[PDB]
Amino acid sequence: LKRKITELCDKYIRGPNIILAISAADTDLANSTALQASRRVDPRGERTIGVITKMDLVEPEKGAAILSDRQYPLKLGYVGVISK
Repeated sequence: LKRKITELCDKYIRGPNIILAISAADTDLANSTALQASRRVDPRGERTIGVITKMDLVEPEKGAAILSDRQYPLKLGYVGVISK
């Protein structure tokens, strides 16, 4: 079931589509599957952009930690935004 869903996701991400990964601020970056699979199919991080969501409930220090990181840099950068 879950394995089947992942299988589709993997197939789709593989080919050179511009992949849009999102990440909740509550979950740690390494922890989230979205960015982890984005790094799985794209090691250079050249064709994937990141969005950090649910960012209203964190310190600005926290935003700086997340919006700008060096642990996992990519072209096109990350974009933090609160949607709701």
